[PDB]
Amino acid sequence: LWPWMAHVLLPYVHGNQSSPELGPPRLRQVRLQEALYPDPPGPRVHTCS
Amino acid sequence: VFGKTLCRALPELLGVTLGLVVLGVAYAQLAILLVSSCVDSLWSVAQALLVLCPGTGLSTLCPAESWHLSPLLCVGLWALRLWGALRLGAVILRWRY
Amino acid sequence: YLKSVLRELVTYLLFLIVLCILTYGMMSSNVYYYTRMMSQLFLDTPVSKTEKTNFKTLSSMEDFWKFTEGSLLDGLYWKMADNRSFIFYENLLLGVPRIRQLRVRNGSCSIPQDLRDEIKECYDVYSVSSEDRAPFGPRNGTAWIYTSEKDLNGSSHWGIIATYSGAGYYLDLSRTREETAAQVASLKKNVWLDRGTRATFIDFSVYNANINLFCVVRLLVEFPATGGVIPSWQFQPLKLIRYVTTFDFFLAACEIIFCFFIFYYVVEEILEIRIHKLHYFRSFWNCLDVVIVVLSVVAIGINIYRTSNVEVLLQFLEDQNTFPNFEHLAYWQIQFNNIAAVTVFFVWIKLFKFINFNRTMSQLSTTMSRCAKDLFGFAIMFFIIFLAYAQLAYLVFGTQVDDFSTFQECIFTQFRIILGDINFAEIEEANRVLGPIYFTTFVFFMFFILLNMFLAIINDTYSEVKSDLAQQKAEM
Amino acid sequence: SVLRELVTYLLFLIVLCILTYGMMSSNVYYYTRMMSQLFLDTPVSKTEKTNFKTLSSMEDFWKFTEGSLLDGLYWYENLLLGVPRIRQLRVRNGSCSIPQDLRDEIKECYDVYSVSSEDRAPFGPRNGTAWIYTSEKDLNGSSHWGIIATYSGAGYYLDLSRTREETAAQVASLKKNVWLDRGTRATFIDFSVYNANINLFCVVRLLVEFPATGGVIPSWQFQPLKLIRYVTTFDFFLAACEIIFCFFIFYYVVEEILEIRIHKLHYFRSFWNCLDVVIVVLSVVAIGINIYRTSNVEVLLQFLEDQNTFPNFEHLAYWQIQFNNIAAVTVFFVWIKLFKFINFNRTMSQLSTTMSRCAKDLFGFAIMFFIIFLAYAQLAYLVFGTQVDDFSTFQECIFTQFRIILGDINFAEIEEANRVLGPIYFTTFVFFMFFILLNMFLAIINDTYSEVKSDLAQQKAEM
Amino acid sequence: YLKSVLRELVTYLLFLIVLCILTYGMMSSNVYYYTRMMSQLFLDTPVSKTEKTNFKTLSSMEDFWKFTEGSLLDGLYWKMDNRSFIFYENLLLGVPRIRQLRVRNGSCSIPQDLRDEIKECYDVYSVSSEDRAPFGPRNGTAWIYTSEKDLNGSSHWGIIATYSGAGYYLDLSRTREETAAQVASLKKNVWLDRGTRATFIDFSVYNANINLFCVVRLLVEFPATGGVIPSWQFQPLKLIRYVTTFDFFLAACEIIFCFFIFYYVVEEILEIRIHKLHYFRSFWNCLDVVIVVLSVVAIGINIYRTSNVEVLLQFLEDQNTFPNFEHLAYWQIQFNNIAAVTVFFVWIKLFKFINFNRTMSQLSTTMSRCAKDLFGFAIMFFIIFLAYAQLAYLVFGTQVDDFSTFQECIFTQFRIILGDINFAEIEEANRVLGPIYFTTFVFFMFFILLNMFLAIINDTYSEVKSDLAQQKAEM
Amino acid sequence: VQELGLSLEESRDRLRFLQLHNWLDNRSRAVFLELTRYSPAVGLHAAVT
Ligand SMILES: CCCCCCCC(=O)OC[C@H](COP(=O)([O-])O)OC(=O)CCCCCCC
Ligand SMILES: *[C@@H]1O[C@H](CO)[C@@H](O)[C@H](O)[C@H]1NC(C)=O
Ligand SMILES: *[C@@H]1O[C@H](CO)[C@@H](O)[C@H](O)[C@H]1NC(C)=O
Ligand SMILES: *[C@@H]1O[C@H](CO)[C@@H](O)[C@H](O)[C@H]1NC(C)=O
Ligand SMILES: *[C@@H]1O[C@H](CO)[C@@H](O)[C@H](O)[C@H]1NC(C)=O
Ligand SMILES: *[C@@H]1O[C@H](CO)[C@@H](O)[C@H](O)[C@H]1NC(C)=O
Ligand SMILES: *[C@@H]1O[C@H](CO)[C@@H](O)[C@H](O)[C@H]1NC(C)=O
Repeated sequence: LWPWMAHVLLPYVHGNQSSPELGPPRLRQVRLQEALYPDPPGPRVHTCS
Repeated sequence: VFGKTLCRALPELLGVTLGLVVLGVAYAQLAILLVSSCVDSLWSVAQALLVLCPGTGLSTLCPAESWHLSPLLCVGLWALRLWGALRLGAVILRWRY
Repeated sequence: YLKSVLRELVTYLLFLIVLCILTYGMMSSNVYYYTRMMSQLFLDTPVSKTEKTNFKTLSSMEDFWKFTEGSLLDGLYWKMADNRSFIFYENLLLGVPRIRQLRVRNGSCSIPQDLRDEIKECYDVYSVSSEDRAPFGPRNGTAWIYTSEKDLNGSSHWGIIATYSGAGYYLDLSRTREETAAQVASLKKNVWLDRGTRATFIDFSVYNANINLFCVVRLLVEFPATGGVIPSWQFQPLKLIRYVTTFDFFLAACEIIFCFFIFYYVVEEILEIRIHKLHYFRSFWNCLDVVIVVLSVVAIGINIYRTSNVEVLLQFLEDQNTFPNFEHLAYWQIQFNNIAAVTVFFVWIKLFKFINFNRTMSQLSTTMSRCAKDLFGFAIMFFIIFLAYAQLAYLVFGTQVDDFSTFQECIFTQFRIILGDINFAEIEEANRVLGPIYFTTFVFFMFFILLNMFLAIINDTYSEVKSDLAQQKAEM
Repeated sequence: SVLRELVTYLLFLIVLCILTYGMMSSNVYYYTRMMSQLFLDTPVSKTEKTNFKTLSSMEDFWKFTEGSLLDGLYWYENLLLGVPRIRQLRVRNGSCSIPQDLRDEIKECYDVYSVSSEDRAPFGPRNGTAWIYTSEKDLNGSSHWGIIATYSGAGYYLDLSRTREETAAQVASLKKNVWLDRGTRATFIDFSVYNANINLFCVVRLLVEFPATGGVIPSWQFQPLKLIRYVTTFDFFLAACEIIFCFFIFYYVVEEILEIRIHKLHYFRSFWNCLDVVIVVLSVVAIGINIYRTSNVEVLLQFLEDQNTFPNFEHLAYWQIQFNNIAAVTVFFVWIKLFKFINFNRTMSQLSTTMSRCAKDLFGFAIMFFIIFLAYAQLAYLVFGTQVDDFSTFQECIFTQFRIILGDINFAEIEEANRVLGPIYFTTFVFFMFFILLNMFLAIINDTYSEVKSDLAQQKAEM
Repeated sequence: YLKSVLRELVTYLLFLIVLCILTYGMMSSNVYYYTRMMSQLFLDTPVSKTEKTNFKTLSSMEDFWKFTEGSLLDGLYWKMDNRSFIFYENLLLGVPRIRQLRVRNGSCSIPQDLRDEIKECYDVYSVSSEDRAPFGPRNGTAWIYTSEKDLNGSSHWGIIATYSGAGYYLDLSRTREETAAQVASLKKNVWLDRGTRATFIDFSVYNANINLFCVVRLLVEFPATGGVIPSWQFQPLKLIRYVTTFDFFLAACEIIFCFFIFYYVVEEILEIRIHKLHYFRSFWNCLDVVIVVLSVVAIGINIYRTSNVEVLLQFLEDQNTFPNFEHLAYWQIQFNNIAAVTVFFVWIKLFKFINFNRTMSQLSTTMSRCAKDLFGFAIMFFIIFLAYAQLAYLVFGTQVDDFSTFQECIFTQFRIILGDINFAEIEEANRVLGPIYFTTFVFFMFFILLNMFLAIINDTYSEVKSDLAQQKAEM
Repeated sequence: VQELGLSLEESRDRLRFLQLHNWLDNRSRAVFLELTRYSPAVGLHAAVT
C-alpha cells in the first residue's frame, strides 16, 4: 500500500494536470480493538467474521 | 388475442418452470457429487458429467468465487445456455392461441 | 399470362447475371492481404523494443509521442540521390505524409466564481464555436499557424467522440527518415501537444504497382476533455487507373449494359404507372422495384461524380514532392460500396416473385403473406418491450460497463445476449442488485414467452392456410 | 394415506441432504488441488522452464526424477508413508518384423506394448530388483488402462528410501547405468502422503508412456482417502444421520417385502415401484462397501510410525471412487422420485400424463437420432481423426459433437485439416441438427399434449 | 417378415460388418501421435534461441532464411557417413528437396503516368507468366528451370493459387554440415528475389517400429503485395502392407468387399433392364446407386494406386536420391475421403429395416412426408442465406477475415447462429450498415425461420398421425 | 483520520512517519482512502474511493 501510494497516487494529486483536485485527500482507519490471529492456509474464502 | 393468451396459459408455464427447476436441482446435485472425486483419470464419471459446463466441468459455467455471489445470475446463465428446454413453453402457448 | 412471365423472368435473369458480374469485378481477387499486411505493420508493431504497447492500445500522450518517432518511422521508410521508399519492396510511398492537429482555446469554459482561486484554465470540449484560431509557441511555419478548411482542401471526418473539421495546424513531413525524425523532434521539443489539443490526424498513401490498387491510410487520435486517448484507423484500397487490361474493358461494357438495363426499368415503371393503377402501392412487388431503381440511380450518379473527379491525381503526377489528397475519393468509394451492397441484396431478394411452379411453393408464399400482418402486430409489442429493457440497461449500467455506454450499444448487447455471447462478470460487478435481476428476467421473458408466441402465430396461420387449400381442392 | 407416506419421504430426503452436505463439504478437493500444484506445476529446476505436465523427452523425465520430485517428496507439510516405488515396463528386441526390402538399413525395431511382446529377461548389471523381471503376482499389481495401451503391472521395480540422500544416490545409480533404453514403454511412480496437520490420506500415481514413435505422454492420479474421527458434535451428528439413514433403508426394505408378499408379479408393471427397488439396491450396495472400506483404519495407521516398506493402498482408492459415483446416482434417483410426489393439481396432472403418453415415441425417435449421430461421429472420426486432437478417439468425437450442439465450435482446426469435406460436414451437421432433428421431439410432445387436452375436455363434458 | 427381406437384411449386415472391419483396420491409434510429435518438432520450435518466431508465424523473407538454417536443420539431423534418426526411431529417407517458383519481370502493363518512377513489375502467379530463364551463377540446378515432366511433379492448390510442379529446385545432402553449407551458398547468392512466388520443402521418414511412412511438405507463399503465408502437410502412408497376419486378414476382407460390390452391381443392372424401367422414383434405389458408384470409384482408385509402387522400388535401388511420394499421399487422401463418404451413406442406409413395430413405422412415415415441404422451404431459406452472405461479403470482405471469401462468409454466417463470433471487428469495420446486418440477420433467423420449420414439422406430424389412426381404426 | 498533508514534499514525510510509527500493521480493520475530482469542461464531479 505504502509504495503504491508513494509511486502512483502522490504524483497524481500534486501532479498538476486535468481534473482539478477540489479538496485534499484523507485516510481513515478502523482499529477493531480485537487484534486478529493468523489462520492456517485452508480453503480461504473467509467471510472475516 | 396476444396478451389474453399470456393471461390464460399462466399456470401451465408455472408448472413447467417448477418441473424444470426440480430437474435442474437433481442434475446439479449429481454433477457436484461426481466432479469432486479426484484429479484427471479419463473415466466414465467425467463422460457423464461432460454433457454440460464446456469441457467436462467448468464450475457450473460461473466461477466458484462468482458462484457465491448472486446465484440468480448463475441460474439465468444456465437457463441461457440450455435455452432449448424453454421451447417446451411453446407447446402450451400454441394450443391456447 | 405465363408467356409474358417468361420474358420478364428472362430479363430479370439477364439483369441479375450482369449485376453479379459487376460485383465480382468490383470485389476482385485477394486484396484482403494488402490491407492485412499494411494494418499489421502499422497497428500491431510495439512502439519500442521495451514497451509492449501499440497503436491499438494507446494510453497517454507520451505513448503517442513514442509511437510517432518510433514504430511509424520504422514502418514508413525502408532502405534499398534521396531515393524513394518501398514499404514492402512492392508498395511505393506517394509523396510525403502529413500530420495535423485540432485544438481549442483557453477561456472557452466558465468555471464557478467561488472556485476561481485554485484553478484558472478550463478547456471546453471540441466545437467549431470554441476552436482556437491563433498562433502559439514559436510561431514560424504552418505548424503554429491556423489554416482554413478551404485552404487545406479538407472536409469533416465524423470521428468517435465528435465530428472534426477539415482545418487546424498541419505539417508536411519529408521523403527521407532523417528529415522526418528531425522535424518530429523539433515539434516535440517546442511543445506542440498541450492540454488544449483535441484531435490529431496522420495521412499518407501507397501504390503497390504490381496490382493496380492505391491504398490510403489515415490514423486518428482523439484527446477528450475528460482525459485519455482514443485511437482509430482507416485503410482504403482504390483504383484510379482503371483502363489497363482487357478485364477493365469488359467491366466497362458491363457497366454500360447495367446503365441500359436501369434506363429500361425506369421507362417500364413510368409507362405502367402512368396509364393504369394510379394507386400502384398495394403490392409490395412494386415498392421493391422503385427502391431498386432509386438505389441504382443513386449509385450511377455517385459513380459519375466520382470517376470524373480524378483531377487530384493529375495534379499529384506533375509534382511528386507534395502530399496527395485522396480522402474524398476514399469516402465516395465507401459510400458507393455500401449502396451497391444494399442494391445487390435487394435484387437477390426480388427473386421470390418467380418461385411459384407447384402447389408446395404457392402455399408457403401464401402462408408468409398471410402471417406477415399478425407478425407485425406482435412485433410492435416485442420491440416496445425490447426498447424498455434497452433504456433501463442504458440508464442503470450505462456509466460503468463499456457495453451499455450508448443506446445502440445496449441494443446490440441485447441481441448478442440472445445468441449467448455475453459475459456475466462485468454486468454483475457494475451493480450487485438489479444486475442479476435484469439479466435473469430478460432471458426468461425473451426465451420462454416472446420466442414461443411467434411460433404460435406462425403455426396457426400455416395450419389454417394448408387446411383451407386442402379442403377447397378436395371438394371441387 | 398419501399424506402419511409423504412425511416419511421428506424425512428421508432431508437426511440424505444432510449426508450430501457432509460429503461435499469435506474440503478434500482443496488438498488435492494444492498438492497437485506442488508436484505437477512446479518447474523441474529454475534454469529450465518445464514441468511434469509438459514433459517432452526422456532426459526431461530424468531431470524430473532428481529434481521437483525429490523436492516436493521430501519437504502444508506432508508425512511420507514409507518408501515410494518406481517401476518400468519394456518390450524386447525381436518382437518386430522388418520388411526384407530394407532389412540391411535398420537392425533394431521394438513393437508396441503387448503381453505377448513383453520382455522378461535381465539386462545391465544384474544386481537387485531393478534388473530382474518379477511377475505380476509377486508385486500385488493389476492392469491400468493407460492412454495408449493397457499395462500388465509386473515390470522391473525398485523401492526408494526414507531420506533424500539415499533416494538421490539410488536415482543417480539408476541413471549412470542406462535403465531407460529404447525398449522402455511405460514408467510408474507410486507413493502416499498423510499431511500431518490435517485428517487426510492421499495416494499419488504418476505414469509416463513412451510410444513406439517418439516422445513422452505424462499422466497423473491423486486420490484422497478420509478416515472418520470424532472431534466435535458435528461428527456425532453425522454418525446419527448415517444410522438414521440405515434405519430408513430398513423401513423401505421391510415395506417392500410386505407389499411384494401379495403382489408376486403385479409389481414390475408400474414405474414408481420399479424405481424403489433400484434405489434400495443402490443404497444397500453403498452401505455394504462403506462398512467394508471402513475396516482398514488400523492398516492405514500401521504405516506412519516407522515402516520402511511400500504400502499398497490401491483397492482402497477403487472402492472409494465406487462409493463416490454410487452416491450421486442414488441422490439423483431420490430427487427424481420428488417428481412422483408432485401431482397435486390438474395442471401438473396433465403435464405428467403428456410425458407418460409420449415417452415411447420419444424413445423411438431417440433411437433414430442416435443412429444419425453415430453416423456423423464415425464420418468425423474417419476424416479429422488423425490431425485435430478433438477427434483422436471415438468417444472424443462424440463429446466434441455434443459440445458443438451446445455452441462450442472451433472451426479453425476443422477447416485447416480439410478445406473441402471439412466445412461440408460442419455445415450439414449444424443445419440438420439445429433446424430439423431437434425440432422433431417438440412435434411429438405438442401432438401428445393436444391429444391429452382433447381427451380430458371430452371426458369432462359428460361428467 | 418373409424370406426375401430376411435375406436382404442378412446381406446388408454382412456388408456393414465388412465395411466396419475395413475402416477400423486403417484408422488405429499411434498414427495421431506420430504426426503430432512431428508437427511439434517442426512447427512449434522457435527459429532460433534469441527469437520467439516459429514456422506458423513467419512474417518476412529473413525469417524464412532464419528458419531454414535454424529449426529445420535441428529437426532433420540428429547425432547418435552415418544415417539420421529423428526420435531415435524415425529414419530420414534419402535427402530433402527445396524448390521455388517465380514469375518474370515485365509480366505487367505499368500505367503510362507512373512509368517514369517504377520500372519493375511482377504479376501474381500464373502458368502463362512464370519465369523460365537462368539467373545468378547459372551453373547448377538451382539456377536453371526444370519442366514439370522432368521433375515428376504435379499441382498443389495452395492458399492463394494453384502452383505448378516445375520450378528451380535443389536436392540437399544427408549430413548437417553439407546441407548448411549448401543453404549458406544459396543465400549468399541471392536466390529469393522479388520475383519469387512460392517455396516448397519436402522429405519423408519411415519409423520401422510400426509400418508407416510419413511424408512432410512445407509451403511458403509470397503474395505480390508483400508478406509470407506458411502452410504444412504431414501424411502417413502404408506401402509394404503384407508384413503380418492382420494384413492378410485385411486383404481377404478387401476381396470379400469386392465380391459384395460386384453382386450389388449385377443385381442393380439386372433390375433396370425391363422390370420397373426408370425406377429412380424411390429414395432407397438412388441411395443404392450412390453407394455402388462411390464403392466402384474407391475400388478403382485403390487399384490404380497400389499398382504404382515403382517410386519405392526406385528409391530402394539407390538410397542417395530424393524419394517422390507426393502422388501416393494425394491419392491416399482422396481414397480416405471416398471411404468416409461411402461408410456414412451405408450407415444411414440402415433406416430401410427399422420398421419392426407401429411406432417406428409412424415416425418413418412422418419423416417421409416432411421431405417435400422441408425442401420447398429450404429453397427459400438458402436464397435468403445467400443474399445475406453476398451482402456481408461486399461489406466486410476486406477487413474482418471471417468474410474474406464467399464460402468463408457462408461458414461465418453458420457460426453466427451458434453465437461464437466476436462482433467487435464487424462493429469497427463499418459503424453503420454493419450492426444493421447483424441485428436484422439475427432477428430473421431466430424469430421467423426457425419457427417456420417447427410449424411445418408440427403440422405434418399431426396430419400423419391422424391419417394413420383413421386408416388403422377403420378395418 | 490522517490528512496526508498539503504539499508534495511534506506528504512523503507524513507517509514515512506513518510507515515507521506503528500505524497500519497491528489492528487495521480498514484503510478507507478517498478522493474527489472536478471536471469543469463537462461540469461533473467524481467521488473516488
Ligand atoms: C434436456 C437437454 C436440453 C438441452 C437442449 C440443447 C440446447 C439447444 O440449444 O437445443 C434447443 C433445441 C432447438 O435447437 P437449438 O437451440 O439447439 O438450436 O430445442 C430442442 O430441441 C428441445 C429438445 C429438448 C426437449 C427434451 C426435454 C425432455
Ligand atoms: C488561461 O486563461 C486564463 C484567463 O482566463 C489565464 O489566467 C491563464 O494564465 C491562461 N493559461 C494559459 C495561457 O496557459
Ligand atoms: C489545395 O489545392 C490547391 C489546388 O486546388 C493547391 O494549390 C493547394 O496547395 C492545396 N492546399 C495545400 C495546403 O496544399
Ligand atoms: C536386435 O536384434 C537383432 C536381430 O538379431 C540383432 O541383429 C541386433 O543386434 C539386436 N540389437 C540389440 C541392441 O540387441
Ligand atoms: C505384496 O506386498 C508388497 C506390496 O504390497 C509387495 O512388495 C510384495 O512383493 C507382495 N507380496 C508380499 C508377500 O508381501
Ligand atoms: C525489368 O523490366 C524493366 C522493363 O523495361 C527493365 O527496364 C529492367 O531492366 C528489368 N530488370 C530490372 C532488374 O529492373
Ligand atoms: C523423374 O522420374 C524418372 C523416372 O525414372 C527419374 O529418372 C528422374 O530422375 C526423376 N526426376 C528427378 C528430378 O529425379
